Amino acid sequence: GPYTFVQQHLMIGTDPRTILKDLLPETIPPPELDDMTLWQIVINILSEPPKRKKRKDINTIEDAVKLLQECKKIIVLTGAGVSVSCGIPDFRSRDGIYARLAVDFPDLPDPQAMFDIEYFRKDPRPFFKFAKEIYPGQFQPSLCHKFIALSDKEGKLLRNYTQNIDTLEQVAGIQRIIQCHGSFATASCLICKYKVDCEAVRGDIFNQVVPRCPRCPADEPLAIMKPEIVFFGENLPEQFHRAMKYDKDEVDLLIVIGSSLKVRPVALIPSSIPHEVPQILINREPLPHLHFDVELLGDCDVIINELCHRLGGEYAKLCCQYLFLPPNRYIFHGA
Amino acid sequence: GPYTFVQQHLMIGTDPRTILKDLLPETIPPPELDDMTLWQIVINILSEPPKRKKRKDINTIEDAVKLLQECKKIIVLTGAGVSVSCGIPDFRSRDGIYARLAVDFPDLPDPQAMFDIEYFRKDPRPFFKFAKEIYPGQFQPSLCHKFIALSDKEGKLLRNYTQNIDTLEQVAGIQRIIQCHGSFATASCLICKYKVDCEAVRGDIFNQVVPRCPRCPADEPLAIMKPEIVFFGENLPEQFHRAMKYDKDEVDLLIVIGSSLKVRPVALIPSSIPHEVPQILINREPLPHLHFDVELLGDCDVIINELCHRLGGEYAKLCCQYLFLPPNRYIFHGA
Ligand SMILES: C[C@H]1CN(C)c2ccc(-c3cccc(C(F)(F)F)c3)nc2N1C(=O)Nc1cccc(-c2cnco2)c1
Ligand SMILES: C[C@H]1CN(C)c2ccc(-c3cccc(C(F)(F)F)c3)nc2N1C(=O)Nc1cccc(-c2cnco2)c1
Ligand SMILES: CS(=O)(=O)NCCC1CCN(c2ncnc3cc(C(N)=O)sc23)CC1
Ligand SMILES: CS(=O)(=O)NCCC1CCN(c2ncnc3cc(C(N)=O)sc23)CC1
Ligand SMILES: [Zn+2]
Ligand SMILES: [Zn+2]
Repeated sequence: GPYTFVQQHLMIGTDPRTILKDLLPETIPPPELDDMTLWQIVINILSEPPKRKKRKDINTIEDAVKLLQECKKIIVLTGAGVSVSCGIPDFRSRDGIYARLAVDFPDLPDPQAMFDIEYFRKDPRPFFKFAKEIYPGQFQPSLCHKFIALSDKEGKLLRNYTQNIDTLEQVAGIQRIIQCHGSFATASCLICKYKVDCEAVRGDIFNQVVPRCPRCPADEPLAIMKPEIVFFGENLPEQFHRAMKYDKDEVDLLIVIGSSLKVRPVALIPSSIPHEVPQILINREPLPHLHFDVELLGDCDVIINELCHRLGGEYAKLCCQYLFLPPNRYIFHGA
Repeated sequence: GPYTFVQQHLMIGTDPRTILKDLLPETIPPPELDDMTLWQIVINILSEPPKRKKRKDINTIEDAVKLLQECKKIIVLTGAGVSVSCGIPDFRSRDGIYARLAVDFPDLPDPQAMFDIEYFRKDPRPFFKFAKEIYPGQFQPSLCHKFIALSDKEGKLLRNYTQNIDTLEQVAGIQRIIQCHGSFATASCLICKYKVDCEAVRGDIFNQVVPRCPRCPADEPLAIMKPEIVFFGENLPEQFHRAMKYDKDEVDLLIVIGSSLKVRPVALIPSSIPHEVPQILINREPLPHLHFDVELLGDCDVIINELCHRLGGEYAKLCCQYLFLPPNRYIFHGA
């Protein structure tokens, strides 16, 4: 029911054009279109039946833990949601950086400029102020991170595709990781591409000083050490495609945790795997554009805590009240 | 999707017990039940498939005006919604009388006491203060009223079952009317049941003086002229049943305008007629417990205005921009 989604955004006063930024990436709709028209376009896209239909023999949280404890070769997709409890708000939320743009980053014109290679070459001052906010060694991994880490110890994790750049998966000790939009783990020079570790550059950044390449000529200004995050203008990591090529025909369980799935390439994964592969959702809010077999709604940690409790054994040792909506929705604390 | 309904009420902090007042009338759930349990009961009831399923060959507003201009023998159900534009808020809304109870009616214990025969016999002072607020000859009928009036002139109206007591249907000139919860049209004495017209008692009420029976002994206190509104403790008008007995097998089109359909006996009508009879909804908000073939959402007058415009002819002379949600929902101004 895309009604709820549209009505919700109609009273809030959302620009439908920015919604279409997600629904139609790599397409700029003409500026002559009025907002009443843009909204009907939005609706027309969401109301289209999804590629991958829901498996009807899979519905309950009981079904979910069964699949969890039985399945090897699991794929987990994680977004900004798994880190909010750690102290990092979604960039797109009200206490996030995009909404804080005029407050703390008046130099930046767009939210896009924060991760635009063309702006960064012009002026990297605002990126490194932000980098100090979410720098490794300031936040502890959430229960979700540790959960994923445990599944990897247990040999169940085919891959964790994460959208996060906070490198918490690193800290949590998750091995089989794929960071789609890169991470703060390393930093390369724009010029000579000399690579280095994050814990090194930490000091330079924590003291508001821009890291430059120790090997380049100091005359060079573009000699800057940039954390290997995928900026606008830059290509995706080629390992994503190499990983996804194999994974799609070996995955037997897909778990989406704490992601809106608004942003490619991760957003494409649920409809790029075999339709008989069970898909489970763990999120604060349901998704309008995709159908999942089991939908667990609320605080991601709260939900993982329940499953960990249910799975018992090793998973229970991680532990620090729902409503059932037939046939496959659950409401936990959170919305 | 009863999810939207439940989540909406969970953040607002609604007592699920008062929801169950509607979902389970004539059943008082035991007081030992905690609210988490009461909510799952609510969900369990709403998630039950409705008696009358939706006709799939009927979906659009084009389908709606076709049915409207083709059908004779039409049944229209109207609730508090058709009168809000006239100046009478829903009793259950924030500017309504139930929420104004502590402000303007501190004598009243319950909202129920306002229309409880046992309280009225104790103390009719608060009922007549309220009666002066919504008394006939203070509000003009809405576009919806006039619309229904026109359908009745045209011979299309089998019946208008209204929940309203404001008697605006009277003012609008609607003939084939059934006032399920009674109306201010007449007033009878509790004792001798001597009947009288409203425009008479107007003066007594407008001057905060209680009307008493001119024929009873003045010694009698219960000699009071009460507007023949159906109070708690009293039976429904027997004409409702007499009307519904015939109507259910002669109705070919059912229109619900401006009603939540929370309250019996009108709430029962959509599931008490043949399932092949097309049902159309005109309301500010969709209904969780019932399925309609076409759902027109927004300000009731705004919607009727569109249909009147479309129907042309006589209906257009009543006239004083939507979004389509496939396959059968429309969003107008209002929510
Ligand atoms: C409201 C209808 C008819 N109207 C309202 C339109 C008027 C204009 C456009 C339109 C024109 C130029 C460019 C675009 C653009 F796609 F947004 F770039 C849209 N699209 C639509 N409409 C669309 O449905 N457009 C549209 C555009 C792109 C994708 C889809 C679509 C709908 N379901 C799957 O894909 C639909
Ligand atoms: C949560 C389940 C099991 N639990 C949670 C319950 C625990 C207690 C009750 C219950 C006990 C006594 C009285 C009532 C009362 F019906 F509310 F009065 C409910 N009902 C339910 N439950 C119900 O589903 N109760 C219930 C009560 C009345 C109607 C329905 C129903 C569900 N679908 C159509 O009707 C369901
Ligand atoms: C979109 S791109 O390919 O050009 N790369 C540009 C940068 C992206 C980084 C990932 N994105 C996020 N967006 C919103 N919230 C969050 C919270 C995060 C966290 N705790 O790590 S990352 C994140 C998007 C931008
Ligand atoms: C429920 S009953 O059988 O015992 N009869 C008691 C009184 C009912 C009268 C009808 N009800 C309403 N409820 C909420 N809003 C409104 C707005 C109205 C209007 N403009 O006339 S009537 C109304 C309910 C109570
Ligand atoms: Zn260099
Ligand atoms: Zn009398």
